Amino acid sequence: RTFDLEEKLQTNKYNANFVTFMEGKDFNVEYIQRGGLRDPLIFKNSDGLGIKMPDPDFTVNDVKMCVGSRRMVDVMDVNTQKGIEMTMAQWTRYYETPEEEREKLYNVISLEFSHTRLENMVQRPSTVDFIDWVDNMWPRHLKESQTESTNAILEMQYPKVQKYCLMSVRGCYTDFHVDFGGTSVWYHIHQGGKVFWLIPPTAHNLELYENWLLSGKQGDIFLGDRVSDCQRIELKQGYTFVIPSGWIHAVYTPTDTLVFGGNFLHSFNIPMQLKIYSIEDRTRVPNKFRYPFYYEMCWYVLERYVYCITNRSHLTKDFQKESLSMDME
Amino acid sequence: QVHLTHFELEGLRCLVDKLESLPLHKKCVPTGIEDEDALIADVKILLEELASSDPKLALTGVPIVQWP
Amino acid sequence: APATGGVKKPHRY
Ligand SMILES: O=C(O)CNC(=O)C(=O)O
Ligand code: NI
Repeated sequence: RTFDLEEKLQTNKYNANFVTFMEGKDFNVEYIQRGGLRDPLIFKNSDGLGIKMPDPDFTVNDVKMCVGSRRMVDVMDVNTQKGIEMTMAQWTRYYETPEEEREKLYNVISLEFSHTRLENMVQRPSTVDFIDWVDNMWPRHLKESQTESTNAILEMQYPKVQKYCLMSVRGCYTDFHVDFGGTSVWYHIHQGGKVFWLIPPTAHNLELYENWLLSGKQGDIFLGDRVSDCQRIELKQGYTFVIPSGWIHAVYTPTDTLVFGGNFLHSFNIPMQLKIYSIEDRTRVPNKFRYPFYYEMCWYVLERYVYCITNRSHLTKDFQKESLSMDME
Repeated sequence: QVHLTHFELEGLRCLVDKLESLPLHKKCVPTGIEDEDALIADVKILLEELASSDPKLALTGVPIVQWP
Repeated sequence: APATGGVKKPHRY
């Protein structure tokens, strides 16, 4: 890394205002229908969101006891933005090591904890449940069949991207990116705080973004300096953030922090979701960092729409019979 | 007779053109789908029929797609 | 060695 992170945290130059500050009672499906979820949103307060979080003093070791000491986890080497892997017990030990004793900066942003004890301790905002393609489009009996709590692709019965635990030590940086498949992101600061930089996905900015990835000077160019308008903004403890599809963002951690969030495709900015997928195609992103079963899910979205409106099914007889059985529960 | 949002209508036109024009090896037609082609065709008709949806009447506050 | 999917991570440097 060849740019000075501390000036990027100190400058006033990132003074765009893209974020709408909202009350939770107003974040509903009518709002989504009306606005296309195009705008980043901040809920300073969790009222009317329908969220559920763990005990306020929950710790990384608590997380590890719910997901298992031996669960393998993706960790990010901050310095290089490369990925490594260790067990949650090892991660927990790193995280409990004193600041001055930790040789390297490591971040976890990719612990998906569905089908573990932790999963029922966390609930997203309700409105997400009304629009997430996983819930509303994927054949239910497949989703329900999932037993594996890791992200082993071979055991995966649906796109396992709904509930993530992110655990970050003071000093963590995640460089500019767009979430996989153009997914939208909900993001809840349980303990600590985060600083975000936000760039809107105008055609131009997405062009710069892709060019920047293909150039590999990502440690050299702070992408926010390359664009007309960038907003830097702090999330405090108990805030909830929603990031629309395509939004290019980086994130710094000023204090040890615990965050629960997750990713979701929806029916209201499909064009963007496809744009982002195609950028991953072109820049050759490994499958593992992508949204599982992307096109498969898109096929099921089409089938649902035609079925819910016209009442003609394009599912197999067996799949139709599995859905009837669940309708009768 | 139902009203979608333009967000959706334009989304679903993008999706159908997309999926239709992938080759065999990239199409990823999932296990539960019977006849993709018959699905593509029905989508296109549906979009013709909904092209005239009213923007204010689409704001129902509940999604077109729900489980019963 | 099981292959994974849905790993959240930006590109490397
Ligand atoms: O918190 C971090 O370090 C990075 N998080 C994200 O980019 C995210 O969840 O979308
Ligand atoms: Ni992100």
